[PDB]
Amino acid sequence: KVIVFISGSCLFGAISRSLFKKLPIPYTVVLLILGAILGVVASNVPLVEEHTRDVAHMDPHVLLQIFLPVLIFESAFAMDVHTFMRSFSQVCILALFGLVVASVLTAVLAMNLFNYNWNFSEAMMFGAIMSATDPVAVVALLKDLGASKQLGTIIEGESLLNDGCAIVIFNVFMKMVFFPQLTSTVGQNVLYFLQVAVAGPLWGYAVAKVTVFFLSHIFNDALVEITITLAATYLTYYIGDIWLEVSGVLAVVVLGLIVNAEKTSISPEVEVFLHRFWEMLAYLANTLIFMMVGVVVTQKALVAVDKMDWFYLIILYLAITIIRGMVISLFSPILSRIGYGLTWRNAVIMTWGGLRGAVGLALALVVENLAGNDVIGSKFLFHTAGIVVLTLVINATTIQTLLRILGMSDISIPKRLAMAGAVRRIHEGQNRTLNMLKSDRFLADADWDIATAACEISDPYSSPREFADMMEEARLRMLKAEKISYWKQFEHGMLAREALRLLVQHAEVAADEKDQFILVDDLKKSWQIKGIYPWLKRKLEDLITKALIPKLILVVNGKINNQLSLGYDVGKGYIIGEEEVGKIIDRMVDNKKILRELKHISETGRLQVVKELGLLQREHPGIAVSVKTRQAIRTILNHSRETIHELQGAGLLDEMEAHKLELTVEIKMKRLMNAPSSIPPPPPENLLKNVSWLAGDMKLIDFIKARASLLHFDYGEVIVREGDESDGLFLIVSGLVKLYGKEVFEDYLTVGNVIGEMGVLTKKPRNATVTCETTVQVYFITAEDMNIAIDTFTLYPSLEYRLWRVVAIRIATPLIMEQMAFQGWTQEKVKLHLERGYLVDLAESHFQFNIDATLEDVILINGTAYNAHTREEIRSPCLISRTVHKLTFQYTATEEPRLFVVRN
Amino acid sequence: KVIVFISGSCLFGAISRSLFKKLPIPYTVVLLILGAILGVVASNVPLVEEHTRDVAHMDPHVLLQIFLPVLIFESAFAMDVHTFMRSFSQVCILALFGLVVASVLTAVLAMNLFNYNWNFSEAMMFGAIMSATDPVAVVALLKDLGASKQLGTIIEGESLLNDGCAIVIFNVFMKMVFFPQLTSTVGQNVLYFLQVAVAGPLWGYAVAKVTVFFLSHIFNDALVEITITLAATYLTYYIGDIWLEVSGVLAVVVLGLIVNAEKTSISPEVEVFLHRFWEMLAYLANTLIFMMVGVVVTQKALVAVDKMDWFYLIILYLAITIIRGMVISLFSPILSRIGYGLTWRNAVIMTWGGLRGAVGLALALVVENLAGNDVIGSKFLFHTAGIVVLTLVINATTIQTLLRILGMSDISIPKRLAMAGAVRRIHEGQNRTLNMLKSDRFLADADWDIATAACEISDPYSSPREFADMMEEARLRMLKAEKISYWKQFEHGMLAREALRLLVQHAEVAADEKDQFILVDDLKKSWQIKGIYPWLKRKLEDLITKALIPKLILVVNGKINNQLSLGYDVGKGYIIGEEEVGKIIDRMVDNKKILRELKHISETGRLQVVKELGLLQREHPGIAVSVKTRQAIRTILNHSRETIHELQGAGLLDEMEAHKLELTVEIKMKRLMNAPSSIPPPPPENLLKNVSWLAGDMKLIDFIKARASLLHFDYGEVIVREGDESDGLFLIVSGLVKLYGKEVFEDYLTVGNVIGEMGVLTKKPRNATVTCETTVQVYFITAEDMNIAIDTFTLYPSLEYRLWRVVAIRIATPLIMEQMAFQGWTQEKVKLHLERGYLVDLAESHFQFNIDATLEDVILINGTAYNAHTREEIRSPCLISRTVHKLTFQYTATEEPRLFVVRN
Ligand SMILES: C[C@@H]1CC[C@@]2(OC1)O[C@H]1[C@@H](O)[C@H]3[C@@H]4CC[C@H]5C[C@@H](O[C@@H]6O[C@H](CO)[C@H](O[C@@H]7O[C@H](CO)[C@@H](O)[C@H](O[C@@H]8OC[C@@H](O)[C@H](O)[C@H]8O)[C@H]7O[C@@H]7O[C@H](CO)[C@H](O)[C@H](O[C@@H]8O[C@H](CO)[C@@H](O)[C@H](O)[C@H]8O)[C@H]7O)[C@H](O)[C@H]6O)[C@H](O)C[C@]5(C)[C@H]4CC[C@]3(C)[C@H]1[C@@H]2C
Ligand SMILES: Nc1ncnc2c1ncn2[C@@H]1O[C@@H]2COP(=O)(O)O[C@H]2[C@H]1O
Ligand SMILES: Nc1ncnc2c1ncn2[C@@H]1O[C@@H]2COP(=O)(O)O[C@H]2[C@H]1O
Repeated sequence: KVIVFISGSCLFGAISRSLFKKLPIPYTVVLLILGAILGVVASNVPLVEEHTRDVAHMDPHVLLQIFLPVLIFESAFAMDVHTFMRSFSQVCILALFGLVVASVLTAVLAMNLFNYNWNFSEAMMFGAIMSATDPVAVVALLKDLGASKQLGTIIEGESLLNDGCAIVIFNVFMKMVFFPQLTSTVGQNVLYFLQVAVAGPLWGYAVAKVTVFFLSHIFNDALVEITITLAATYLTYYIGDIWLEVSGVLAVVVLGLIVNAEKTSISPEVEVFLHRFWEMLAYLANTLIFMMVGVVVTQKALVAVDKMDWFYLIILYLAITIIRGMVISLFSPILSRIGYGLTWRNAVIMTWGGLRGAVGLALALVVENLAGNDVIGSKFLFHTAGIVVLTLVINATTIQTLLRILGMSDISIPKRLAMAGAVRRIHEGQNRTLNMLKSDRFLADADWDIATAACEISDPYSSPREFADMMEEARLRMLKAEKISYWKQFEHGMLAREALRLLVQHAEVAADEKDQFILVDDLKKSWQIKGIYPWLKRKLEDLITKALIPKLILVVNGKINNQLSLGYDVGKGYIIGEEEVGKIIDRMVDNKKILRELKHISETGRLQVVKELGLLQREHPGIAVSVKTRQAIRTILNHSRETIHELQGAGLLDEMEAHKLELTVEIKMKRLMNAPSSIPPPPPENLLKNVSWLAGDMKLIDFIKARASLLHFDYGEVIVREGDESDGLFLIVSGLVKLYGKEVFEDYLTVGNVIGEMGVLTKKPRNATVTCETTVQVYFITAEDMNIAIDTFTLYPSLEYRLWRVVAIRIATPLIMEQMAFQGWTQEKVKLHLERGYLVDLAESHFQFNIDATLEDVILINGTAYNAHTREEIRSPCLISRTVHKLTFQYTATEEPRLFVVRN
Repeated sequence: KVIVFISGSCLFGAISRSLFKKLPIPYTVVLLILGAILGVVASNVPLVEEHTRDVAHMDPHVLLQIFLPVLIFESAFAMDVHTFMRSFSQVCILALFGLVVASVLTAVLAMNLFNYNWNFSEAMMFGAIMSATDPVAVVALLKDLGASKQLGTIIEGESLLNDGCAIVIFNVFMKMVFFPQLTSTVGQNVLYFLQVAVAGPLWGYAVAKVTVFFLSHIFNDALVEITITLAATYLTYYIGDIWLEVSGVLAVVVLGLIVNAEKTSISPEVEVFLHRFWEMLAYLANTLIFMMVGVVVTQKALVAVDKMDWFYLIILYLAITIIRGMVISLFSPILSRIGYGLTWRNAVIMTWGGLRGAVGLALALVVENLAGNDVIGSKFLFHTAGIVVLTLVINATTIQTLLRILGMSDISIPKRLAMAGAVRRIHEGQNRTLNMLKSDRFLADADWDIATAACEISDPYSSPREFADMMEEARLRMLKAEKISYWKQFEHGMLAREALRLLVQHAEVAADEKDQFILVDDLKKSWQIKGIYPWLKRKLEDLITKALIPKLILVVNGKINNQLSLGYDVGKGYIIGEEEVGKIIDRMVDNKKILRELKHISETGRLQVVKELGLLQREHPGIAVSVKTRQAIRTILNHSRETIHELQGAGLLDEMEAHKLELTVEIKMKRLMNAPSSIPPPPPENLLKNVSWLAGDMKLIDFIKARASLLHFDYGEVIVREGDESDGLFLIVSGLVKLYGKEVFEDYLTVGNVIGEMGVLTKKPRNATVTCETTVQVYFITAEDMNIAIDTFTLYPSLEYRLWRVVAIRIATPLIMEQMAFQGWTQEKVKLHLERGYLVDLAESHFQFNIDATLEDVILINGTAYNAHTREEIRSPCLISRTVHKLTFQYTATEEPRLFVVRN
């Protein structure tokens, strides 16, 4: 029976972990102490052994085959993959250097200390045991303190490589030692080394790729993805183990880091459930193994205790600390030379960053059980248990005190100021809500002292050199204002998460250096296509059965395209940022020279950044249109979600249907996320011109031979000025313009509109000024082209009637929104319901039209009319009231009357 | 080796669920078909048996000990406990009657059909097999259709009791049959029946209570509770099994229904993760066992196949359908008589609601494996496999077609109308957002036809008799009008989930009957304390070591209080509802007599509902104050969460601190759940008068003895009328009043204020009219008591200073909000910063006060003043400008001058 032992183990771990949270020490030593407690009954009363002897002696196979894979997999499952791959090369080379030197320096101290009959193999055993690492406690406490993000992820990163290489070296040397009958030739050894090296990782890569491709074909299902993920993970581990006894751990590590690298094709509930399940398994295993070593070491290491061994325990700690500090200090210059160097504070927290854990204890138990009836294994356990308990119990306190005195974990002034402002905002919000609650007529019998005292909220926190200090304060104000503007810019759905993280990383590293601002060379290389990728691009485009080659090449290009997309929008963000510079920095500033130099560097950055964006869009337009479409879809769907949540909160519908509406918009989200990243070609300009307006006339296709200029106007170029003679005409084909006219009005004209309408109709000069806020492509149309079009209309003036209706809309809408006869009319209503209309020719009516009940809206566009009863001479563009039912018009060649009629 | 079989089972189940989910048939038969597929290779190629013989013959013990508990537990875990206990007695007694009559009517058909050497024991075997039920597919399809919640939950309800009683009867009869050496005396049988009937569930009740009490002591820890809940469930099952081989299933059922009945003391992530985990385990077991039976039945039932057996499988289907329909039809009148009758549509869908599942197949395999080398077990398996495969596949189609033709699952007109209105609201919102986005100067190069084509959204759906029809339409308009008002009224956090569910159930059952409105007798018994509970309350009040008795009695009272709170709460909701009736029903109505009779019946309902609410307040006030405080806490917390979400959306802070803020509001929420349902005593108003206003002066203690009227004024009672002589004075002690005064103003006055100040100070008649909108308790203070107060003022008139400051604020605040010298001043600011003030006696200054820079605010409360330079005769209550620096006052006994001064 083993039920009582494991159940009590779970209960003891639960109570200890829950209780011992106030102190900064990890709870695990309590478990260890509990094991030592069992030691005393492990010497006295037989009832405990007969209930614990079966669990006291697991076969080593179950330990090395079950506990190691799950712990190593969990250590590799909670990673931030993007931050890890930001600096993967540096951390892996530093980790491999550290582990090889820590392994090789153990032999000299082993021979200088013990002077026993211990070969180099025993030294390798000891070095493999002592080099294990555990980052859980330190990363948990630094998240509790919130010092830095890249620090925590690299700290949790290198422990994976340390543990993997340690178990590899241990296991090969262990097969060398305890089974000497095996072949130990150099050729077989290098074959074993290379085999797994090149295979296990690629085997895991292949299985991860095929399982994520299979997972990509699942929509709105709940069970199959978890079932298939668990099955794939186990099958990968089993195949890896049956191939090589060692390679399974590396295979599951690579599988975990790949599957954690994908989040877009899997629903959020799936990975939060998977994270919870795996973390629970790891916690259970950790508690069990720590209590296990605690109970076994007391009964085992009772006879090998010695004072010289205690002195050895004292000196191995100083040895490991000094060698780790020395190696990180001497490879610090190499880290500085590569361009990813860290500060001396980062070095000194690297000095105390080491922490052993469960994996070293596991390897200790398994090497004991392979050792068998010998005092040497008990010696190993005594050393490793002593060193791990002392190193963690003093390491936690030392790092806590070190960050206390050095104070890199202290929060900054801007963030605590913002937190205090938020607290005060919440305070007066609840104050005014309470004041509203006072006036209610149904809650007057309730007291308020307990109500206020139970709902309080508080923050958890609680000379030229003068010119330099004040400009430093000013740059701090500028940087906090810009990053909060960046957050606001991204919260309306207008940016991407990766773009946000890269941009705030750039801002933070720019602000870290003294008197250093945001710079663009980092942005330049962020959008620049460097590395071996252009080399392989040139190779693939030069070399181009056969069917496998081209398809992959396509998505290969897409990868590069994806990169460029990110670059484009991050530059886009900076534009908005510098836009805020133009509208914020003029208020909190107090000095003139500092203000003007900050403005000056602002312009210089702006003019430096506009040009390369212009060239990248001028050579690669499909990327621009694709990311713009992604932008538009993201923002409109985000606002749709916000307004459906508002309508739910408005109480106009129950939440049961809202629970399906959110599913509908969620499947729309995940359809968007798997966007056609393959770049769609921009639509043809002539095709867009044909689509934009109902050009049913074939002479309009013949008008392409009369209207084909493709003229470009750059930023700020005024096209026409008011008062100029109406000679030309323009059709916009690329860009957006702003028109100012005369009260006064401002309009925005996009692609697909005609300009110069009144100058041809009324033969009047220019009256409104148009400006272009970007490079714009336009077609040039002459007055001779207008005459040719008028000839082409012949019996049926299609475009003439269409433009008459259009100009009627542009005249009517301001007076509709201004007059009291139309109040509450929206832009869409006046742009949609007014389209159903036509014109009446006055030649057939002898310039005498009778208004009846069928007519609903009559607007005089041009000409002068007279009332048939009061002889009221009215002129354009006054709106005609419904009182008049008959009008008289004079046939004037200089000003032909124009009227619009709307039927019922 | 068995890895390949189970892995292939997982893959085949996943691919079948992915590929067949479009059709309304369950995927399970597909699995069954795949089992038959294996059958053919199970005859020919030896490579499959050697890969499946180890899994072809599991020991029956592991099946009956593993697969049954997890399946029955999962059937008991996804339940809705409140609707389950709404009609527990009815559903359990009907389930018991149905299962016993299904059992006993199998022997007659067994003897009339087989005519074999089968004892009554074989008949009970068959009846235990065939009576199993499985509601998963039918509840899934009806929840896809969304016909009725109570129907689906009760149909999921009875299957648990059916399966539990079936496995109990099977197991006792199997122990009787295959092990005849056991004792079969009546005494031992009845002892076993008693120890499985009542001794079982109480053990699970005790373990659930102790584990939830243990769980209640942990706040903000997301790991320990999972690893303790799973251990508790496993130990419960193990102890239940070792105590008795049968009762373990009943114990785990009762544990599941208790733990699912608690949600408040456990974080939501815990139960969503636990539901996902357990449901995944049950799905995996179901798939495995169905593939198992599909493989085994082909090789086993190949030799016993016969056509007359096929006729038998035809006739058993008809037998079960006719007996089930007959028994439910003949116990329908008991349901009608008990007050929980169902419609004939409910009866006819109850006829076809039967559906077998995995449990019957499990019992079939285990009875075969106990049978061993015999043809009778293969006979059993052939019958049960054939009947389940025909019944489920044609039952799904028949119920689908039946709901298609009868149309109880057709959605109503109002809800689809509301869905269409919401769709048009979403459409106009996205239209205006698109119009706004068109004007941007950064997205001009983006097309819109794919953009519009990627954001479409649509609904998933697509004479006196005339007087009766139109009043039916009017009452439908009314009922939707109120229920949407009820949803809105809950949405601001002003209700409770249980009260909402009970109220909407009452509204739905009121709307179910034709021309029937909402009633109050149902509401009356909803808040009425009936049953055996008041009888045991009387017994416990009569009867009252010793220490165990009183404490439980206390929480016993608390349970009663809980019920009353809900009653009070639901009553409050109806008041809001009737308020909406006063402001809605007057606009869609078109007829006069229907409108006036609806108003009349509404008012009769109002006058009927106010009186019992008033009494339940008058004998039990502490419940009222407790629920009012709970309401206040709920609404302020909800609005604080909304405004912190808005401030996040305003782009003023990042989400990392928002995580801490939502953690803080969630711990405040669970502290609200920690608020004692035990009723706090109402505060003693005479004792609390010192808290309401400073009563440290002993003359105020004497004034407490001066006036102790405690008079009650009912609803709508005007206390004083304007123009009446100033004879008395009032201090409110319980209630809220509305004061209308003269521009004109409306004020709301609560407990803790003094009225009638101007009638004593200025000796003027009443100018404003006060009304009380409820029953109010007040103290009567005379003008002779005002002369006693004149004696009390003495040298230092502190109470006079306080009331002078109060009336100064009263005069100033509308003047502050109206004058242009104070723009943007809030009520809190003018009520807080103006408190730091005092008065200066003009007698010591000879009625000549000099204004300096120290003074900041000067307001003339009363009297007439004159300027020292311009001789400007100014009078109260005009605000004094800062231009005047000296004033003269005339000593007049009729109107003594009074001014308020504020120091800097
Ligand atoms: C994933 C996470 C991590 C943690 C965890 O999951 C979650 O991991 C899981 C996994 O990792 C599990 C382990 C996997 C490996 C398992 C190996 C298993 O060994 C085998 O277990 C068999 C079970 O039927 C037999 O052994 C019996 O085991 C019972 C349980 O302890 C004893 O109860 C019984 O003995 C009886 O009671 C005790 C004594 O009175 C007598 O021995 C006898 O009356 C034994 O019976 C066996 O048969 C004979 C008697 O009937 C011999 O006595 C023999 O003993 C011999 O000598 C040794 C013992 O002295 C034994 O090792 C050897 O084989 C034998 O020849 C003995 O075993 C068998 O025989 C033995 O091999 C062991 O039981 C449990 C075991 C460790 C598991 C324990 C629980 C775990 C950790 C789980 C744990 C929760
Ligand atoms: N209200 C208006 N809205 C949009 N465009 C206008 C409006 N009024 C005038 N225009 C355009 O501005 C042009 C200015 O010169 P034209 O008169 O040649 O032709 C005019 C029209 O094309
Ligand atoms: N602006 C005000 N706000 C609140 N209460 C007032 C206001 N003006 C007058 N009152 C009260 O209304 C009472 C009406 O009669 P009295 O003049 O006796 O005393 C008066 C005050 O108590």
